Amino acid sequence: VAQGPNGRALAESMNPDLLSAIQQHISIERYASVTYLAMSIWCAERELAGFYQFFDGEAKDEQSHAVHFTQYLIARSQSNDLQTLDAPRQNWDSLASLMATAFQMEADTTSSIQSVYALAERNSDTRTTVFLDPLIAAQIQSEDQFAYLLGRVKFANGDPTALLVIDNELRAGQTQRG
Amino acid sequence: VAQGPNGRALAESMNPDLLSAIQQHISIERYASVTYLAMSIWCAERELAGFYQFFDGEAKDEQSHAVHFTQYLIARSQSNDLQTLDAPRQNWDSLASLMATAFQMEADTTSSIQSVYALAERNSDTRTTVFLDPLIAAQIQSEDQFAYLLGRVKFANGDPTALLVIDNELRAGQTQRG
Amino acid sequence: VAQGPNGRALAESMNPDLLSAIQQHISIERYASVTYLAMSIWCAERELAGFYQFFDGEAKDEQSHAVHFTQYLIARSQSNDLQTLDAPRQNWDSLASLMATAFQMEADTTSSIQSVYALAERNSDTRTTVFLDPLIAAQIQSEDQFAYLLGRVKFANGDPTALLVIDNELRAGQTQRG
Amino acid sequence: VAQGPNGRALAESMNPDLLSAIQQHISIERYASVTYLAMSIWCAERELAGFYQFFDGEAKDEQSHAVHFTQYLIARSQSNDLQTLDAPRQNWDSLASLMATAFQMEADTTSSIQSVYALAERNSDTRTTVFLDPLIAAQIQSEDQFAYLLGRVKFANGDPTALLVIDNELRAGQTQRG
Ligand SMILES: [Cl-]
Ligand SMILES: [Cl-]
Ligand SMILES: [Cl-]
Ligand SMILES: [Cl-]
Ligand SMILES: [Cl-]
Ligand SMILES: [Cl-]
Ligand SMILES: [Cl-]
Ligand SMILES: [Cl-]
Ligand SMILES: [Fe+3]
Ligand SMILES: [Fe+3]
Ligand SMILES: [Fe+3]
Ligand SMILES: [Fe+3]
Ligand SMILES: [Fe+3]
Ligand SMILES: [Fe+3]
Ligand SMILES: [Fe+3]
Ligand SMILES: [Fe+3]
Ligand SMILES: [Fe+3]
Ligand code: NA
Ligand code: NA
Ligand code: NA
Ligand code: NA
Repeated sequence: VAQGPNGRALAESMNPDLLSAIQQHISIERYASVTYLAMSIWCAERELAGFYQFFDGEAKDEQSHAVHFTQYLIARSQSNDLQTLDAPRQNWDSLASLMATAFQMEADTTSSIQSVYALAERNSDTRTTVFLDPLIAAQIQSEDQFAYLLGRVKFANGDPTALLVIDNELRAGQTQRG
Repeated sequence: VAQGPNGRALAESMNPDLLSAIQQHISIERYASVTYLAMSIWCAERELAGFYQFFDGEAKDEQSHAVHFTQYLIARSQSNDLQTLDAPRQNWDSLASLMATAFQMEADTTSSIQSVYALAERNSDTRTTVFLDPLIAAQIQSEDQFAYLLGRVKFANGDPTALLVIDNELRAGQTQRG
Repeated sequence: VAQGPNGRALAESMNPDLLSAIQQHISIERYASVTYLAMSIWCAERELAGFYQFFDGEAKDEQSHAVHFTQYLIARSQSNDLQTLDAPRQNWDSLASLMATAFQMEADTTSSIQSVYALAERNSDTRTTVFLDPLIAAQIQSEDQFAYLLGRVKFANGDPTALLVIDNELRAGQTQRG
Repeated sequence: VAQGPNGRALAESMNPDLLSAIQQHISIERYASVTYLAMSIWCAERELAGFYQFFDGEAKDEQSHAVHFTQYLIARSQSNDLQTLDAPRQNWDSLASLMATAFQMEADTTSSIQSVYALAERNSDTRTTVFLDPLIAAQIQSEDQFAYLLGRVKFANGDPTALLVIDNELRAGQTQRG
């Protein structure tokens, strides 16, 4: 039995380029987390309590995704390399602009997973594609959800009354088409 | 064993300037109470039932704070001196203006506590600073809450539709960021 | 009513040096979080599942502390400034060495709070000292706990048998003197 | 409607090389089963009751996997061909050596699935890749688990005291990092 780079027994070696791609993706998940924290704060500063609660939870969930990836590297006997984390964006001129950035963040998270996926396929790493499959499925749901929240906020067309109604929807947990 | 000014056994004497400051602060709490009663009436007169219910409860809570201070003076064997109470402000041109006065009242209540606190520290009265600590903590929460209600009302920008939505939030007990 | 730097109604202005100190402390909490994540991974890589579970939870708790501070700045109508986050330490020669770093991290977290506390006192910011008081109390408990875990691991004196026993204690939730 | 090789209605023909690969893989699952039975006996002979119970269950689970594959061939209207089964390895000089063989058996089971998977992809057999996906996911978990048990036994470094502690973990059902 061979030992993997992290010292554990090695079921199958991993291409170093794929390993690097996964380590970078963990940073993307962590960056999504702190981005959603910054968004939660921006909303709290404007008394948009439902949006604050929503993004506070999204921040925690993205962190959980990052940890989920660290556990996969452990399971593959690969080294983790937790990286320096950039500061998030923190300023927006409107809730619609914030929601556009949020949607882009979600879509960019999927693109990162897709890039890891393509590298795993090039390397015939079926463990990794199988690991990623349910994460892509979750991303479809999150993209659908963020398109819903962004589209609903855009429909409000900057009317504070409409934004208060939507804020109350989010506080109540009404965050998807359902 | 010595007797304190109110006749009870005296654990430790209190500086008369500090005593006067606490008696004055009790009046501030009582004045906040009747101010919130006046605000509850103003809201009721305009059918803002959720704001009426909110301020009706705040009036009762501020009175409870006043009584809490009277009990501390009893516990310190100090005399209470219930003072003449000014009439509250009773007229506002808008709910936003009323909420600004409410926020100021809350902040001024904290300033009064802070002034008592500084005098207690100058007099090395650790019982009093310890007594006040949780009241300051409660004030932070109340200031955060009143900034939320004021900011949400200002966001409404005088639109009756938005103010009805917020009124219904308060009736439902949705009075904080959460 | 004045507006604070984050746009909300301002109960009382905050010294910019104190604000900067709180923003820096939030980074310390976030850095403790990612440090404990790195420690959880190191333990998982060596099959120390109880230590992995312990530090996984500590990472989540430190993040919660960071968010708690961001909410205080919101409550004070002060701007948040989420900073770039350094990469954590990730390599240790032994569990005893890891636990020494963990204890130091906990003690350094308290020192950071103490530094903010002293600045608040210099500025007569009683809201901030009151906010910090229960966090210092929690730090005493965490320092006591980490001294217990470190001391118990050192008592094991590198014997794998003893470290397996302690690992099982942590998995069972036996993490303090009790 | 066409009839498949096993006589049932045929949804889509299967490449004979892929069929042979699946039939061979069923033998690999059956061989893993009897290997884990032999390991359970080796442990029972040395009073390692927790390891005996663990491998007794693994033997049953691997047999269930074999049957699961036989049901897939039935579902595809393909013939099953249950093969002669080699005798398992039965002798080891130490528990660490046994656990190394167990880890290798688990990794080799995954390699067999991976080989079937690659053949299905070459043949555009999407039913088979979909069938195998959750089995690969289960293999990741089993490899992580066996790396944990092997690594924990190696950490014991042949100390009977440590091996008794781990034996008791397994008897209690503590068989993974968790
Ligand atoms: Cl908007
Ligand atoms: Cl951006
Ligand atoms: Cl208004
Ligand atoms: Cl006034
Ligand atoms: Cl050690
Ligand atoms: Cl260090
Ligand atoms: Cl051994
Ligand atoms: Cl062998
Ligand atoms: Fe994510
Ligand atoms: Fe996401
Ligand atoms: Fe009060
Ligand atoms: Fe008050
Ligand atoms: Fe206290
Ligand atoms: Fe902390
Ligand atoms: Fe800590
Ligand atoms: Fe199997
Ligand atoms: Fe298996
Ligand atoms: Na409107
Ligand atoms: Na309207
Ligand atoms: Na021992
Ligand atoms: Na021993």
